[PDB]
Amino acid sequence: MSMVYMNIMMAFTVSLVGLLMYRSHLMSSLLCLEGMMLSLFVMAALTILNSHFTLASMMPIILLVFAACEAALGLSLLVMVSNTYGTDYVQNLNLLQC
Amino acid sequence: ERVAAFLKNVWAKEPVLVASFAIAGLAVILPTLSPYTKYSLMINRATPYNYPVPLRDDGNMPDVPSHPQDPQGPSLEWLKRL
Amino acid sequence: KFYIQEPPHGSPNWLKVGLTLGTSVFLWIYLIKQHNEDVLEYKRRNGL
Amino acid sequence: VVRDHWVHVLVPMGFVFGYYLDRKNDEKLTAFRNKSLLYKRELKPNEEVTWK
Amino acid sequence: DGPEKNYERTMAILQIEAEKAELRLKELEVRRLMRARGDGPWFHYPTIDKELIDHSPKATPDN
Amino acid sequence: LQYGPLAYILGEKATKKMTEKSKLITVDGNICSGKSKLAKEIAEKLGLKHFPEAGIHYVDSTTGDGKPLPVQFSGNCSLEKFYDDPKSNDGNSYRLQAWLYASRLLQYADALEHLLSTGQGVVLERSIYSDFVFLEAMYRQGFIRKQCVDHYNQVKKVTICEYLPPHVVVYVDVPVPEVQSRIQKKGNPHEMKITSAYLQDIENAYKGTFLPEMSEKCEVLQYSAWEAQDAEKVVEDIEYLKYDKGPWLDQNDRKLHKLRMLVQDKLEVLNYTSIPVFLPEVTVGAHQSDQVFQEFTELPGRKYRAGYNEDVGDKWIWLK
Amino acid sequence: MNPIIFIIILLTIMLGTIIVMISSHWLLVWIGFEMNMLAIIPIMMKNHNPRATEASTKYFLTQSTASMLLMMAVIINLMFSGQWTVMKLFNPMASMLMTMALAMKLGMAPFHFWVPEVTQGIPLSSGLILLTWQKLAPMSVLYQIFPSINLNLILTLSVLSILIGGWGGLNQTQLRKIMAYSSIAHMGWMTAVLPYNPTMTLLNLIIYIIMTSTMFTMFMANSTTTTLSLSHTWNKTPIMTVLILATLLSMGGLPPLSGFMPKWMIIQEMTKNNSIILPTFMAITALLNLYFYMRLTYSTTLTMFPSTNNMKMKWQFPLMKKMTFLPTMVVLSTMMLPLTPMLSVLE
Ligand SMILES: CCCCCCCCCCCCCCCCCC(=O)OC[C@H](COP(=O)(O)OCCN)OC(=O)CCCCCCCCCCCCCCCCC
Ligand SMILES: CCCCCCCCCCCCO[C@@H]1O[C@H](CO)[C@@H](O[C@H]2O[C@H](CO)[C@@H](O)[C@H](O)[C@H]2O)[C@H](O)[C@H]1O
Ligand SMILES: Nc1nc2c(ncn2[C@@H]2O[C@H](COP(=O)(O)OP(=O)(O)OP(=O)(O)O)[C@@H](O)[C@H]2O)c(=O)[nH]1
Ligand SMILES: [Mg+2]
Repeated sequence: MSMVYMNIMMAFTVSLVGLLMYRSHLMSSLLCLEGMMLSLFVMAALTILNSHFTLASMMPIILLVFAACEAALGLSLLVMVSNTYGTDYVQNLNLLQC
Repeated sequence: ERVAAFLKNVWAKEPVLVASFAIAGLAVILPTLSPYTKYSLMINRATPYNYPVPLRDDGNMPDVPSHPQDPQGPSLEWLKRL
Repeated sequence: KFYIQEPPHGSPNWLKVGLTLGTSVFLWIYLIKQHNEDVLEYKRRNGL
Repeated sequence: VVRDHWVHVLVPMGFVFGYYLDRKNDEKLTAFRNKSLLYKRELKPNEEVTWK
Repeated sequence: DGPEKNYERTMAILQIEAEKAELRLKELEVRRLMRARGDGPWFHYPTIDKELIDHSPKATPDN
Repeated sequence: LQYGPLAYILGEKATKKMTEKSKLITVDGNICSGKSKLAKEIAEKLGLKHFPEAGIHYVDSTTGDGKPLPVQFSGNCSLEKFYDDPKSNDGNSYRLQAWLYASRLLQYADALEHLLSTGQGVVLERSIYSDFVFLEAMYRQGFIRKQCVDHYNQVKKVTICEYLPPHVVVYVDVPVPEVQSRIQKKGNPHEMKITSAYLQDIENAYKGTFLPEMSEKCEVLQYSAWEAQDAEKVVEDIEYLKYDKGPWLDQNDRKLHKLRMLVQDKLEVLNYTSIPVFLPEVTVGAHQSDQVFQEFTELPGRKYRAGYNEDVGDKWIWLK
Repeated sequence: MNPIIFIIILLTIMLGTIIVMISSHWLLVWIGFEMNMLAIIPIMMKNHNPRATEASTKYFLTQSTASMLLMMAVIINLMFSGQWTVMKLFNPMASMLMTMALAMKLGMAPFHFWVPEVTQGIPLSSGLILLTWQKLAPMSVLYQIFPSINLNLILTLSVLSILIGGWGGLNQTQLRKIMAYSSIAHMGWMTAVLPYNPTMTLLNLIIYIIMTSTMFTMFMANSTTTTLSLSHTWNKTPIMTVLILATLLSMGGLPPLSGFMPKWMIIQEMTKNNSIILPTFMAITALLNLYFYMRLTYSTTLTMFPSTNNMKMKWQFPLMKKMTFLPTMVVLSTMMLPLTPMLSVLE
């Protein structure tokens, strides 16, 4: 494939690894989720734009809309996690082992 | 009577929301009552973004013109008068 | 014995009883006429 | 019919009903009635089927 | 039951079970062929419907 | 419609039935402190429903024909046995206290259901909020083990959290020496065996823990023995309360609907009163449980759901 | 939650699932999953406690991750075919990513860790939706993409799910965690037969849903969530202990109950394709599921556990729970084996 795809696919993989390798802050992982969607938007936009798939030009826009619904949903849960424990640390969410 | 009693109250307390709903209602309603709405679609149709590919004259298309200045084909006289 | 609080089902709910019996009757008639319709259509299509 | 002796028809009826159903099964398995090489014959003047 | 009835009832039973047995074997071989060759009503995985294509003259000629 | 989400959607919202007179009032005090009389008079004057203090046979009064059931259908817990032998080996002391709390929890749910569904306030004599004083008195006198207290707290912490405290807490402060004389006049031979130290422990819990807690969230009125002798003066105080604190200010139709769905479902109310915690005082073997349960279903009008018992004259069973 | 808001949110959970099942376009399939995930989270948080918050968070992180892998597969598929039709995929890398994406959505092993925890952290009514309705959409996608799925991958997931589900349930006393590991074990049977006969995947899915709905409804009827709390049922409602016994023996796959039907039809399809070792391994490993079903029947129906004195108060009140469809569901869960040939309706 064209060389641009090497870096966009690489960017998606970097964010996927960033998502799967947690640290403490839950906000940091939510950012990696937003980054994953950004690479998908760009990767989809390139294909659609380059192939002149006219009606598919709206598809990346629709992608962003449900990205915001996910980010808003993620932030809502972060608020509740923060209220319970006073931090957004993911090590506090370990009550359900038992 | 309650039609005016409720309306007067909201005019006094939240005229901003009264104006908002009145304007939104007109947007929904007037397009279906206006006699000029039908020309909006005709003007959009008459705009030639694309080339008008000619048809192979096969010997029996009386309604189709041979030249752009022939009497056949749609006309825009209505558009000059709008 | 004679209840201190009147039971919720102390008396029949006649509106439900009518609906329940009316539905059973209706469904039964619908089923039978369908079966008769299918039997006649089946004989018609197979030259019987 | 008594108030003490109506439950005593259930099993006897079940046997009679099962007996009846058993014979109806034989009505579905007459493809070879009077057609086997071993027992195929001619019907008697009044007979309609060798077995029913 | 007399021996004749049971004898010929058995032949009726064997005919049905033999016919069913042959169909069971035939269905396994038909399924094997249909799946391998894709030339029958079974294992007919959908392809894109061609009535979706627009054949009208396009904005440009070479397409 | 039986109450539920559908009834709520159609307009059955508590804010429509509640008024300034829809109040939950609890009269509390020591034994033989005049609670019953004062509670009954407050209820009659204000137009509220009076609930006599929940006893062993409270649940019987709300089901069946309303009569008390034989004592085996309450575990054989006995108040008289508690007074005679408060250290009974058979665990009667705590078994009674656990039973009484559950009876009060049920009475509180019934009271709340009445308040929410009709808007008429109610008057209670003690409640789940004040029942613990008797548990503290029992423990300080050695009548129950510490394990029983731990069990009691577990049951309370998962049940009391679900309800709203009473609007008004009326308290009659009668000092112990006067209480002992009152018991001596009352004449119940078992009740005369109460030690004063036990009575003082009831008072120490009331003054030490109950009232300081209720003050934060309820209107609390304390009346000496004589002040309580005129309910008309008590009613006058209740009628002019501010009602400026507590969780009732924070309630809305959405919350009172959820609360009403709980209290009308009595098995849901009583869910955690039988947590599988095996104390000897409240654990029952399978053979005993099976036998008593079978006997219970052989009682008049108890074999089937209410309204389906033909042994007591229910009709149209085949259409119900 | 306002009752009207609860109904609107529930209908949105169903709308997202429906969109997935009726869409011919990969973008609308992805939208359906996203809409479904958005609506279910408030059902998880309905009781607002730290365990519900933890459960919803773990659920959101897992499902959101799966959707990104799902959309990655769709875009890779677009590059290598230039279309969006929901059908076989045209790139093996896309097939793997989509297959993993659906495995995480279903909670198949080794992507299973969230299922026991999320199920434990949410109420019983929400757990019922999670372990039943939420399986429909991912399975409906696997049903359409299986001709391009890697056989080794899908059978590996099925094998691991049956093992981990069976082993995981042996150590559980919490009912919601028992149902969760049971669901993992049953997911494996559905996907194991998918490469050979998708019709048998639907049958297992439908029968699993009926039996799982029956159990959850009976747990809700008595507000029981632990083994010991459920062991008091013989003293409240004896009939419910017999229904639990019949249903649990059915989930174990014992003839002549209905739950034997899917295990039986799956073994038939696998043997027709000369797969002998795998169905044998699967059937024996399902004995682990029967073991911890049998423990529940022992503590619930076939013995009488100690009771408490306060239990006597409950004798005087009737069951008020709706228990919608429970009479029908329990009969279907148990007495359906004679009608096995009706599986052709799913063909
Ligand atoms: C049809 C062809 C296909 C074949 C598949 C198999 C079909 C059977 C499917 C069964 C479906 C479940 C429904 C079973 C109905 C059981 C009825 C029953 O148990 O009696 C009710 C009674 C409940 O008690 P109660 O309502 O209070 O009555 C007064 C007594 N207290 O019960 C009790 O009081 C009993 C309490 C003690 C518990 C004893 C438990 C051992 C007996 C269990 C027998 C049922 C086993 C079912 C499992 C499948 C059997 C093949
Ligand atoms: C969770 C993982 C996160 C990382 C995700 C990274 C996604 C990257 C997607 C790249 C997709 C490339 O897909 C891969 O392209 C090459 C093209 O040479 C194909 O190559 C193969 O097929 C084509 C023709 O079919 C020919 O080149 C040849 O037969 C063979 O080399 C592979 O069959 C295909 O699988
Ligand atoms: N052990 C125990 N006894 C209780 C409990 N509640 C009530 N009692 C007893 O029930 C009996 C009646 O309670 P009281 O109302 O306080 O006594 P009274 O004679 O009626 O005096 P009044 O306040 O006027 O009603 C008393 O013997 C109490 O000790 C309880 O929770 N635990
Ligand atoms: Mg009294």
